[PDB]
Amino acid sequence: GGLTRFTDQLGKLWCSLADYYIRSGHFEKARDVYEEAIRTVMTVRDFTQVFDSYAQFEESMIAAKMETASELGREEEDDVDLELRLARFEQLISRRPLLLNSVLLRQNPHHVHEWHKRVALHQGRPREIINTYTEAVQTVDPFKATGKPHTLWVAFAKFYEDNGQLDDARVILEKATKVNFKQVDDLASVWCQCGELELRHENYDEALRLLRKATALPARRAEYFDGSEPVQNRVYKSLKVWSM
Amino acid sequence: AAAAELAAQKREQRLRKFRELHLMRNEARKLNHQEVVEEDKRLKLPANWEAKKARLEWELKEEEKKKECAARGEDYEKVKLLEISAEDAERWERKKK
Amino acid sequence: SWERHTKGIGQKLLQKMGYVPGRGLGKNAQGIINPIEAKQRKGKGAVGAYGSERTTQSMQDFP
Amino acid sequence: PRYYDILKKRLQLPVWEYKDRFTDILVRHQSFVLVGETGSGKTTQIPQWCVEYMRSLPGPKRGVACTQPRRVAAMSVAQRVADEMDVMLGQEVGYSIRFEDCSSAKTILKYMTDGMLLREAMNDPLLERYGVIILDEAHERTLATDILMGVLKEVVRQRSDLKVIVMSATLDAGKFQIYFDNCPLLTIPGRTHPVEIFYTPEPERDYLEAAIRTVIQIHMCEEEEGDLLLFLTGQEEIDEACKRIKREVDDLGPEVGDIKIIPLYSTLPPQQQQRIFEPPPPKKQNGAIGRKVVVSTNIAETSLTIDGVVFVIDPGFAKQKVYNPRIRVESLLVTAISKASAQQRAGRAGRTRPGKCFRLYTEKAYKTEMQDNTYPEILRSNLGSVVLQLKKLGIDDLVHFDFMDPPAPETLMRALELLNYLAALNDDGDLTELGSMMAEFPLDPQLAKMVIASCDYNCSNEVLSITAMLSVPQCFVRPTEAKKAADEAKMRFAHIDGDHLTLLNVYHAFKQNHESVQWCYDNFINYRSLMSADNVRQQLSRIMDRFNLPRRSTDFTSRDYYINIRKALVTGYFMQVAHLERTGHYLTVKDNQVVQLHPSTVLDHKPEWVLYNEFVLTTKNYIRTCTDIKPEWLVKIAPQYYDMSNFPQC
Amino acid sequence: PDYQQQCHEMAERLEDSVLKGMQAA
Repeated sequence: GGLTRFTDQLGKLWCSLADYYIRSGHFEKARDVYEEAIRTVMTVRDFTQVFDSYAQFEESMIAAKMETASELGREEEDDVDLELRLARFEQLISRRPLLLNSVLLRQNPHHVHEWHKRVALHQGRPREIINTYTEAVQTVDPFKATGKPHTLWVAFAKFYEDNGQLDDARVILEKATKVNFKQVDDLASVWCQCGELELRHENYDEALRLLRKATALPARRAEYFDGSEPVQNRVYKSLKVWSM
Repeated sequence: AAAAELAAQKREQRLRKFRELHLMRNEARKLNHQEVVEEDKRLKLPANWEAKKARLEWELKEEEKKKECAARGEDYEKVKLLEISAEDAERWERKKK
Repeated sequence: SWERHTKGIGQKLLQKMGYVPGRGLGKNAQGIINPIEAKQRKGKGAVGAYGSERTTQSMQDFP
Repeated sequence: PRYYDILKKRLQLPVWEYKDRFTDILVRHQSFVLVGETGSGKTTQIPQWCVEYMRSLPGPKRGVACTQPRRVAAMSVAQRVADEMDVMLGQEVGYSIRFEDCSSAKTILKYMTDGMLLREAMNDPLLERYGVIILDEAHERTLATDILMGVLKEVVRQRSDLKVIVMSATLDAGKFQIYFDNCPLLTIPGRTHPVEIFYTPEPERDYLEAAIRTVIQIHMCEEEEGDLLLFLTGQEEIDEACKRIKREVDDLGPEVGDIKIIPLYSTLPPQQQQRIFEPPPPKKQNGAIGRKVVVSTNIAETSLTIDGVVFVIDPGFAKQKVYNPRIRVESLLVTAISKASAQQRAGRAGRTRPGKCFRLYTEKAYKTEMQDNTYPEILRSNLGSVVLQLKKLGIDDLVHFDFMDPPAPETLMRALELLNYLAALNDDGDLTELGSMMAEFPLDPQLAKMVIASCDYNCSNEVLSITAMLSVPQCFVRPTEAKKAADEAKMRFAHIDGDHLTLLNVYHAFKQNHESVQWCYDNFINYRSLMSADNVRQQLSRIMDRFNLPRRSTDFTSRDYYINIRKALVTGYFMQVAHLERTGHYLTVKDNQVVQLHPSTVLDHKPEWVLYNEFVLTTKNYIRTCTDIKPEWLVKIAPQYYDMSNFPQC
Repeated sequence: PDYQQQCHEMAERLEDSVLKGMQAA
């Protein structure tokens, strides 16, 4: 009830609610509340308070598990219980960059820079990298994007290109062209990357074919500036595409 | 002997891992403090200050292009005239008119 | 006048030591009657820009 | 040989033509005044002849006291006069200053601060250690010197063997003569070379801009070889000026001659203060004159002689201590100087050869607007520390005690009121045992009470550290170019309950990091303030140990640790408290002053009740070094002050 | 700070909570 009433105090209330559950001997329920706190929190300031309190809780139970296993004699499940809590504390600190980045993404899903930083943390783990590109493409509104949305698409295609998955990258570029971005320059830069990819792989006829479709005129003699027209239509005038 | 020694060695490595993560928690405590005070700075700065900074960085990128032309050996004004497409000036005149 | 918000202990202690209200301190009562007031200057202009640099109270007690 | 080369120099000083006349007056008269311009030889030659007098007297060798208002002056001239007597400093010549005593059982000439001889007078009321006492540079009329004049006027009625010498550099000797029972005057004429006095045709609007411009122009256009003296008001203004003068000469290219800028202010270490006696730089190979410019506060206004000065720059300002007793505020303000000061400033030019004084204001303004004499410091200071020292001297009649320029009776009322409510006086006004202990601390009474009373809250180790950090310059070096890095380092030590506990955190971390100079740089901590604070703390603790005051700490894990410190603070500063009114401003207790938290505090929010160490009067009223306090402590720790019958509604 | 006040209060209170918690569990 207080958490609904006192909307600004939440992280402090969670720690006080966890404290109650610690004293109840439901140490697992304390962990339940702290992860629930981490999920609900949307400021780094509150997150720091939850992280530090949870780590101290983790530290105190790890030390307690060390002492009790030595005093009581180590049953195999009891020694494994200690190894789990340490590994949960290892998980906690390693999750902390990802959680920190996620909190900023809770504040602004449009934060393309934090998406790049998320992938930068995911580095070496290809499936996590692939998924977070897909999530970025879904979540980010181009019209609200802080950091331009095509930069996601370029990195998305480049990752598959680095994996040699060129036809998948092409499908990514095809999907990219379907997007009506905030600005024509975003889509134009994609069309450049469509060409430039084929230049690297020397598929020069395909590069020409793509740019022929890119330059291809609307049935109207459309302006470069008319925002009511599809962004794909506007690209036909673009200085970059024609010069390339 | 050895089994209890390994159990103590496992406990010691797990103590050292606990000590390492405790040190990492204190390192995180220092860095989170600095980042939340950096967040505090960002909150105490104007709400538009990063948008102003984004403008200033874009203006500095125009200044970087100016320096690039000067390094190549040409007046940036003359390069820009060579790089302008006339349709932009057309729209400008219509804004005036 | 400030004693309205105290027990009036300041004037009381002075009077027990022989102070007569309105008079200065010292063996020959040569001291000032009212405390020196500070006038904050408006800017960094040099002496003579705004007329006389002295206050009326300062000129009377120590000419 | 060095003594003989010093002897050759000192024999040319103006006073030496009056040595016999000085000795004739000194033996026949008990008190007398000696007037002579700065550089005539007063501080260096007159006490040495008193040592000659005191060595020829029979019996136990009493010392010679020579007061100096300024710590920087007292130390440097003690070093110099040890070199003039061919003895080691701290042997026959020594010094004694607030928080630093360099003396021994051989000391027969001690140059000292006024506020240490007055403190010695609190323990030796007839000043029996000394057979001659010299009140030097007394025209500054400092707060502790004015008290010492009256104390010696008492002692001369009781001690016909004590000689008192009042030394001045101004023509205001008539005040000094009449006050010491119509004593003789020895006037030492100047041997200052001529000083040309220049005025501007109109009054300058920016005296700092005018000061920088005049310094550069003299260096380029004056053909005489000579050092510059720029007078400014204080450290922060000098430091920005030194940065500006550096930039504005560096942009003028390689042709300008080298300028040697040297700051001289009280918070500099002794080794850096001693640098002023170095020779000027040589003339460059292109013929451009090498010059020194000393950019100083009023510490260079008296007691010191910088040889080679030819050009004086006088903006006419200094920082003076001001006290407003109607609102119980003490502050440092920038004020205009007197004509006497401006003549002394100008007479620095004529010291090594003829010279020039550039006054940045019109000649008309000099005639009719500048004050004749500088105001005595007792007329503008909180007398609370002095009344505490006065009551310890056995001076009970504070109303008819012979002050040379008596303080306002209301200001005396405030000093009695402060000490009565602190239980340093009773309700009858007599000095309690608590007051007698407070007077021995070289502190303000609020600081003295706070150290003593903190013993009962089991936190006297921490409060003594706080008081020491408050008795020294502020410890956070905050350079204008480095504010961000300095604040981020400062926030590592910031305590939520406020600045006193933040100073505690800084001091503890300093002592835990083994006084590391590098750690001070890396955390923007003033190493010199901290070493001074450590020096302050180790001597105040020796005063605590002398009065058996128990150095106690509370458990650091206890919630009551910081809370007990906050209660202990109330015992001295309950008068310096402000309440948070409903409209979000603070209102000071009894005097009802609207105040704000000072922008250097760590408090980001406003507690309902705050205790403050210092009131800062500027373009707005600020309170500085603030700490959260609970109002239910006020009525329990200080019921006499917080009696709701007389307390105003706030 | 409002935020940091709860930080200092609960840091001491959590240690008390862990101490009473281990006794209860």
